[PDB]
Amino acid sequence: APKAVLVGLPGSGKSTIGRRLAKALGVGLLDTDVAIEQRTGRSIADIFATDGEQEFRRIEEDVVRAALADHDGVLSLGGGAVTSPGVRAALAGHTVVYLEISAAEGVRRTGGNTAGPDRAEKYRALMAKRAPLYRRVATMRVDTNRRNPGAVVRHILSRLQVPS
Ligand SMILES: O=C(O)C1=C[C@@H](O)[C@@H](O)[C@H](O)C1
Repeated sequence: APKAVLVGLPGSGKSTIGRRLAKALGVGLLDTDVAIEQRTGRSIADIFATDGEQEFRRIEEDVVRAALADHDGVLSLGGGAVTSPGVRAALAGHTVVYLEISAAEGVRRTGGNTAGPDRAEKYRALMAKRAPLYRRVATMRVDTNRRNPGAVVRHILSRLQVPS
């Protein structure tokens, strides 16, 4: 089981914090988005655009599930994997670290540069949709709104200790 499963919206710094946290812990980093491509020989765009979301999510959940069983390090979850009820089910009992930001801060950082003229509106809609799901599955919630990456990581490590 992973030491930490990281979840967050675009703009939360999830990739960056995952790399940093895995380096602080001395553990493997598995990015589920990368694993799908490594396993399918197809890009995310190509799967998502060709097969459609439902099939992408089916593929994702299978990869998420395997990693949850196999990976002992940090697992960085693709941003929409939480939208699948089976992912939310499989997550239960894991350490799930939610890299939490406000929608205003998301928009400030991105936004929604992560669609055409409406992309900001869709990004506002994306986070209204995903953020309650991240809240639901979290076991640790970390306000990354104003912390730097090293501070977020220091905060996480102090709440993931192991006896003695
Ligand atoms: O928010 C999303 O739905 C996605 C985010 C990325 O992690 C990829 O899994 C893909 O672009 C889908």
